[PDB]
Amino acid sequence: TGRPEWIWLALGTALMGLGTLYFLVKGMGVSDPDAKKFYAITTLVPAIAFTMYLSMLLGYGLTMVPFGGEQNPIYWARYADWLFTTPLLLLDLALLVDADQGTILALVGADGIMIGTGLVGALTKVYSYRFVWWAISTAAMLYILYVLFFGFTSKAESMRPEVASTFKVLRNVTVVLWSAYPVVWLIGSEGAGIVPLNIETLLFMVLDVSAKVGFGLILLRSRAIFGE
Amino acid sequence: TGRPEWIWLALGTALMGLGTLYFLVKGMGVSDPDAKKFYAITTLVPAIAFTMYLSMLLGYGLTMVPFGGEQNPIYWARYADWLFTTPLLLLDLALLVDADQGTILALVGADGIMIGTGLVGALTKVYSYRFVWWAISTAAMLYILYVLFFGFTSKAESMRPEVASTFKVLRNVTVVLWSAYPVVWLIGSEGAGIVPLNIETLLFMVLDVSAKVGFGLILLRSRAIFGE
Amino acid sequence: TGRPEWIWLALGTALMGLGTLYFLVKGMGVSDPDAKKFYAITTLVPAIAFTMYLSMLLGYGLTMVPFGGEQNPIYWARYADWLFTTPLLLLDLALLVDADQGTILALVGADGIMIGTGLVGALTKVYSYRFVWWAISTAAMLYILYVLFFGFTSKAESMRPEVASTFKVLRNVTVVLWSAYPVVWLIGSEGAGIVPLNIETLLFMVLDVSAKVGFGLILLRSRAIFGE
Ligand SMILES: CC(C)CCC[C@@H](C)CCC[C@@H](C)CCC[C@@H](C)CCOC[C@@H](COP(=O)([O-])OC[C@H](O)COP(=O)([O-])O)OCC[C@H](C)CCC[C@H](C)CCC[C@H](C)CCCC(C)C
Ligand SMILES: CC(C)CCC[C@@H](C)CCC[C@@H](C)CCC[C@@H](C)CCOC[C@@H](COP(=O)([O-])OC[C@H](O)COP(=O)([O-])O)OCC[C@H](C)CCC[C@H](C)CCC[C@H](C)CCCC(C)C
Ligand SMILES: CC(C)CCC[C@@H](C)CCC[C@@H](C)CCC[C@@H](C)CCOC[C@@H](COP(=O)([O-])OC[C@H](O)COP(=O)([O-])O)OCC[C@H](C)CCC[C@H](C)CCC[C@H](C)CCCC(C)C
Ligand SMILES: CC(C)CCC[C@@H](C)CCC[C@@H](C)CCC[C@@H](C)CCOC[C@@H](COP(=O)(O)O)OCC[C@H](C)CCC[C@H](C)CCC[C@H](C)CCCC(C)C
Ligand SMILES: CC(C)CCC[C@@H](C)CCC[C@@H](C)CCC[C@@H](C)CCOC[C@@H](CO)OCC[C@H](C)CCC[C@H](C)CCC[C@H](C)CCCC(C)C
Ligand SMILES: CC(C)CCC[C@@H](C)CCC[C@@H](C)CCC[C@@H](C)CCOC[C@@H](CO)OCC[C@H](C)CCC[C@H](C)CCC[C@H](C)CCCC(C)C
Ligand SMILES: CC(C)CCC[C@@H](C)CCC[C@@H](C)CCC[C@@H](C)CCOC[C@@H](CO)OCC[C@H](C)CCC[C@H](C)CCC[C@H](C)CCCC(C)C
Ligand SMILES: CCCCCCCCS[C@@H]1O[C@H](CO)[C@@H](O)[C@H](O)[C@H]1O
Ligand SMILES: CCCCCCCCS[C@@H]1O[C@H](CO)[C@@H](O)[C@H](O)[C@H]1O
Ligand SMILES: CCCCCCCCS[C@@H]1O[C@H](CO)[C@@H](O)[C@H](O)[C@H]1O
Repeated sequence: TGRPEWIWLALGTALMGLGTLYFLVKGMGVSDPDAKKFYAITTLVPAIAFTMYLSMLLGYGLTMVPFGGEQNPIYWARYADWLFTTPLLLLDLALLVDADQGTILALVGADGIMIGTGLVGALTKVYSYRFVWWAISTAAMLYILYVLFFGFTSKAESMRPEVASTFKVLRNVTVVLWSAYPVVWLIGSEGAGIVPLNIETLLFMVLDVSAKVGFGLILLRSRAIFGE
Repeated sequence: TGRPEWIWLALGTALMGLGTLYFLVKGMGVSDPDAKKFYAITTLVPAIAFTMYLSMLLGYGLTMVPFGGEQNPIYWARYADWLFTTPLLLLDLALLVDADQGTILALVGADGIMIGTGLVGALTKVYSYRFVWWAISTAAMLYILYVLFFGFTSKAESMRPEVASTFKVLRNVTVVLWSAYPVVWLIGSEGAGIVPLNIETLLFMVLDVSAKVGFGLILLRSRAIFGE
Repeated sequence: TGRPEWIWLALGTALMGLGTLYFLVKGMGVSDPDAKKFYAITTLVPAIAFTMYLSMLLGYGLTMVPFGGEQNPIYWARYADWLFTTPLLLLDLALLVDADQGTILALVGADGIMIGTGLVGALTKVYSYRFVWWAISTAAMLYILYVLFFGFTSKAESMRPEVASTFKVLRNVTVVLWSAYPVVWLIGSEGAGIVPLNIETLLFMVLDVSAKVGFGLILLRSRAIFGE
């Protein structure tokens, strides 16, 4: 069913909307052309998350998928949200470290595959097949995290200390936060229903707010976004 | 029902196809690398609109959405059309004024949110919820128009007189034309059915032709597209 | 029905996965910033094709479309695959010849129209209307092939012999391979069912493997990807 978890959806909606408003206000007085790019990328993340959480709260972002001999509530809007927000987050990191175009395309492509296959897995009717998609999606995520942890760090070391240190924090946060998603998916009602949809939703909400507002706070409050 | 308004859909389809053919022919003899970008962006707009209007005329682009205790005809293809055409129009304006990358991303993102939420609103089954989406979409549009009217104009003033004057005309046309969409939506069968689907369709057709052919005519017939 | 052709879907899935793994391994030791872009673009093509063929094999990528007085199996995942892979292939060619941004946008836009209308045609319930979409899609393809054969070749001649010769081979392969798709569509169960779904699927599989692995082999094994 899709009703008890409504509270986490409303809180999520509220936190994304507030985070968006905050980034918007904070970015009005900025003139630095570089920081300006960071504000545009980072402000869009929670703006999108706001619309997606609201769709889940209202019901539009919820669908029913049969599997395991039953109709299961699946929040497809979670994926529509991630489809656009994760590439943006990747872009933030890429700009901070001045990543090559080829590597950015590789990451965005891997990221689209990660979310796309995750969504296919969420809407798959054959229970067993859902885990095949989960595995492929997780493999794509690991590829991304690998490149971000090893490739970008080396790139970050060529920057001034402020950029390098802020990237390190965002990098660590990213590896931990992102890795948590496939685990929650696996234990929740979408994979092995070890935890109820109610707790599943709360966990994804905490993760999303941390990734779509927390990440942005750390970045936009640092001096690293200023090119100088 | 979806039959009486067929005439506006056929006229729309014909006007978009002709506008596409015209821009195509007109752009063949162009060598200026800058003008060339304007032709590619501007010619794609009605080409896309052509396929979308044709889908609406044939029926593919029409769906039924229950709300208000009835099954209502909703032309989702109108939105699929706008999803790709509005960002292109924004790109035309951006190139004309040499807008920063961060501002272009902000606009395109706001634009995707505008159309995306508008579509969610059009497919929402709870009558009352439809207006919440309309409001969010309108807020995103106002953000875009604000940046285009104030931000781009200042940017346009740094260009030669021909570019500045052509931008001013396109700017004024854009603010007036775009603002008309949420009003038509609000009075039509998608919001408060004050006007029938028949007139609703005709109004959107006039607006679309003006925006996807009229805008292009003003731009491609001006010398502003030449960088020199 | 969607069962006998399963073998071509499994072979396709296997070949795309292997081609992806091969490109991945082959690209690990590359440092040339230019070649690196080619590897990212080219490796993503079969990675995407892998997920799409797997969805068709598992059943997710298969839908039923009524027309001709019957429910017909339609592999929509074929189109979802092409939607992302063809623009990438176009990008490979564009980078090899250093095509202008306006021409790249024109091609990608024409390409999205080509696949999008092809998909609309595949999901159209009115038999006769399916061919209208096929014609529009084919017209867009011809536009693309025209620009690739005449426009890019001239651009390729300004490059060193290795780039020019490799482009010529990729160009010829592209014109022949791509042109084959609308023909297979036309003779298969999606258009005039002259050939059964079983052979239709096998033919598209041979074409896809040739285009998503064969094309990449020719490119990534050449010295043309090195800018120097
Ligand atoms: C069933 C399977 C067949 C299907 C697979 C599932 C699949 C869907 C999931 C995988 C995701 C996949 C789609 C991703 C596509 C990636 C592709 C586009 C990549 C193209 O490649 C782009 C480069 C970017 O490199 P750069 O950053 O520009 O480096 C520059 C220079 O080296 C300096 O670096 P410095 O800063 O550190 O000093 O990838 C980075 C280069 C790295 C240096 C090398 C990385 C190597 C990889 C981590 C190992 C790859 C795995 C192996 C082939 C085998 C394992 C298979 C697994 C299925 C068990
Ligand atoms: C319920 C709500 C929480 C949810 C909100 C609904 C939401 C879905 C709709 C809003 C759309 C939103 C998604 C848009 C995202 C925008 C974000 C990406 C922007 C990032 O920011 C990008 C910059 C681009 O700036 P620049 O052009 O490069 O300027 C350079 C220099 O200043 C010279 O300029 P010159 O040429 O004129 O001289 O935005 C331009 C900077 C401008 C100068 C300043 C603009 C300020 C705004 C107009 C005011 C913003 C509104 C306020 C926060 C509060 C109102 C809230 C409303 C809900 C009532
Ligand atoms: C029912 C109909 C109304 C609907 C139509 C169906 C439609 C959906 C299918 C068509 C696809 C359409 C959407 C494509 C949009 C294209 C548009 C964005 C193009 C904008 O234009 C971009 C340019 C790119 O040019 P460049 O490469 O940068 O060249 C630079 C310089 O010239 C040096 O060149 P060098 O290297 O060779 O030396 O297009 C290349 C310029 C070329 C040089 C000139 C090409 C001309 C065309 C081949 C002819 C166009 C056709 C005619 C208008 C009429 C036929 C209509 C048909 C329906 C029968
Ligand atoms: C939807 C589809 C239908 C619409 C397609 C659009 C198309 C009709 C218009 C194409 C227009 C452009 C060529 C515009 C003119 C450009 C001018 C500079 C003139 C040059 O035109 C020469 C070449 C292109 O070379 P360049 O552009 O690099 O120079 O045309 C290439 C000419 C080629 C060689 C001929 C065209 C071949 C057609 C496909 C076959 C026609 C049938 C023949 C009668 C059969 C011949 C076979 C015999 C051997 C049995
Ligand atoms: C240059 C680079 C930036 C490009 C990198 C390519 C990278 C984006 C690709 C990841 C690809 C893919 C593995 C993920 C897509 C799977 C998706 C088709 C499945 C959706 O499920 C559709 C079902 C649901 O009932 O209906 C079936 C209904 C219809 C018959 C299906 C029609 C589907 C269309 C093809 C739309 C697909 C939507 C994509 C998810 C949007 C990607 C946006 C991107 C720009 C971030
Ligand atoms: C770098 C920048 C250019 C990026 C900027 C990000 C900006 C594009 C985002 C706007 C985001 C969003 C608010 C709008 C999307 C809402 C959409 C999910 C709702 C569609 O409704 C789907 C329902 C209909 O029955 O079915 C449910 C069916 C399936 C279960 C749903 C699967 C949906 C997929 C996630 C596809 C979404 C399609 C997008 C509309 C395409 C955007 C293209 C863009 C490149 C212009
Ligand atoms: C700068 C440049 C790169 C941009 C160039 C623009 C170029 C991409 C556009 C080609 C446009 C168009 C002709 C093709 C789209 C047709 C598509 C809407 C039809 C899908 O059919 C949807 C039906 C199926 O049951 O459901 C109806 C269900 C819902 C009510 C429909 C909501 C649909 C959304 C609008 C999503 C459309 C998905 C696109 C196919 C994705 C394009 C990705 C691109 C980045 C490669
Ligand atoms: C007597 C046996 C009756 C079996 C009926 C089952 C038809 C199942 S289709 C199934 O749909 C999912 C969601 O679309 C895809 O994820 C799967 O891959 C695909 O296989
Ligand atoms: C006795 C009461 C029975 C109520 C049944 C109503 C289920 C309504 S779902 C509804 O679907 C729309 C379109 O998907 C979304 O836009 C809305 O937000 C969502 O709420
Ligand atoms: C007595 C006559 C009853 C006729 C019922 C037919 C309704 C057909 S809708 C049809 O759906 C397709 C797929 O969506 C679109 O491709 C077509 O363009 C559109 O026309």
